[PDB]
Amino acid sequence: LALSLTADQMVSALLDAEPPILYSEYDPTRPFSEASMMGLLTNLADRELVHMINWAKRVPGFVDLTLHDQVHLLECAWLEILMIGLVWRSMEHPGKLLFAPNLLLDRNQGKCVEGMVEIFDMLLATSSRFRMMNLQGEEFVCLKSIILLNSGVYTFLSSTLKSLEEKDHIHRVLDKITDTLIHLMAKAGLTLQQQHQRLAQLLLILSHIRHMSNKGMEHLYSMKCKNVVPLYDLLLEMLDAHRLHA
Amino acid sequence: LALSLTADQMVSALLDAEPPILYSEYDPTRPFSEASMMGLLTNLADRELVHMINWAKRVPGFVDLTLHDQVHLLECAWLEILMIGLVWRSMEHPGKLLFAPNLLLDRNQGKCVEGMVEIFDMLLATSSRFRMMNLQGEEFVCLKSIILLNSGVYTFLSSTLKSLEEKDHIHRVLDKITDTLIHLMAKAGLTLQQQHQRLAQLLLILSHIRHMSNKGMEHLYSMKCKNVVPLYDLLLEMLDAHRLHA
Ligand SMILES: CC/C(=C(\c1ccc(O)cc1)c1ccc(OCCN(C)C)cc1)c1ccccc1
Ligand SMILES: CC/C(=C(\c1ccc(O)cc1)c1ccc(OCCN(C)C)cc1)c1ccccc1
Repeated sequence: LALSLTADQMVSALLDAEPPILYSEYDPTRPFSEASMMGLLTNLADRELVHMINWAKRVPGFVDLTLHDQVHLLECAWLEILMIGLVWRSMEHPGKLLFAPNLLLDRNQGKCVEGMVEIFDMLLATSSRFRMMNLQGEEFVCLKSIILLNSGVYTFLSSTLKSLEEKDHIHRVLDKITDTLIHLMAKAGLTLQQQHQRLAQLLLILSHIRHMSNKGMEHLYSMKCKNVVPLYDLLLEMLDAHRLHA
Repeated sequence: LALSLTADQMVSALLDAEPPILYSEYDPTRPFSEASMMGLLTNLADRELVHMINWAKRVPGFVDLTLHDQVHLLECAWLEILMIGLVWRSMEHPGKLLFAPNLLLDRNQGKCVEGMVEIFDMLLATSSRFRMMNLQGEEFVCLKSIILLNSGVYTFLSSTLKSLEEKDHIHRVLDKITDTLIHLMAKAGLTLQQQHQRLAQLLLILSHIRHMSNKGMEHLYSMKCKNVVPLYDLLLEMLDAHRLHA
């Protein structure tokens, strides 16, 4: 039961579920000018998605939900989740975005990546904010978890009895993550006021991540494929797994 | 000095700055089928904007900022501010959106308003959430203020000394509003844990309001005018006021 976990149990659970940092797929020995930035990012995102699924399934309370709800939450939050991870790893690289350990781009270079005319600078600003706030890994994982659960909680299908139970559960887990964040801050020696203030500062950044995701999706949709299986179905295929590999 | 205000002083200040509820402009005696929903909403929004300016100038700390920064914050947050007001007044009208006291539309009716294919339902969901949470007016005004100050704090021009001072001031005011929200909750008899949890629940709703604003702007831009003075300049004209009427 995810609702019985203690703060320390929540943090350890989340830290343990952290996905790996992937590398971009390209010939390091071959010219950089040849590669396509969007092709590289698209390929990176596609590989990260599989791992994101694995991660989501390990976020306490997520698997307690229905398959359809798990799919909806991920379809809503996937890009925000990729972006917050990106901002996090770019924290110690002022002026640059570490898309991957072998793919670090600066402002000027960004000016040439399609669909990033506005968001590159927004992402840098967010990374800078995390740096000023001295965001901790324990805090980062709670935030990423909040995004996954909060993403599409208010865009759910209907109001069936099961749907009401689902929403309630999500809000209870979210409440548990808030408690965890406060605990982490209390442990760090922050005063009560400093605790409330930091919690708020952190949650307000999530509105900026949503903004960046919306702007990114606007571009991705403006170059949408044709007869390509919908994200929903791909997520479903990956989420709707059997236990034959148990 | 807005930074010296007490919680009770902050709330009274915000409540006092509340803008009036405007009416839609149309012949109540004439057929409804004749009017254009987007024309009505556009005309309503335009009139609300002037009053929003007046309101912003009365949000503690806002006028301490530069004119250019005041304009940037409003250009980023204006639609979120209109939307949160809309959700707030539709709170006691399940299944309907009270665009104005003389303009209440239900789901089915929304299905016919351009640009609202997705956001109508999202707005209803938000109103429903506020209802379940039993959101208070004192809380609502703090939230609207947070939107105004948080909106474009991370999309500011450069990093000049003045810009760094500006950002710091905004974050200090935001911190003061957080304290105010916690105070309001403590006064309502909520426990410390219930306080942190509610603060988080309220701030997470702001990410959904940002989402709705982005979707709305997507449509508005898809029907953008030509030789029409940019929003920035209109906001500037309204904000850059003289004191000859003092
Ligand atoms: C911010 C970089 C980025 C992507 C990205 C972000 C973080 C990360 O870890 C990896 C990639 C990005 C780019 C493309 C993309 O494609 C997904 C859609 N495919 C399935 C067609 C996803 C993310 C992007 C998104 C929208 C527009 C421009 C760039
Ligand atoms: C949600 C209703 C709405 C508007 C609205 C919201 C709250 C409120 O109090 C009043 C209106 C809306 C519609 C049009 C609009 O136009 C502004 C641009 N003009 C200057 C060209 C602004 C808001 C809207 C926005 C985008 C798409 C579809 C509808």
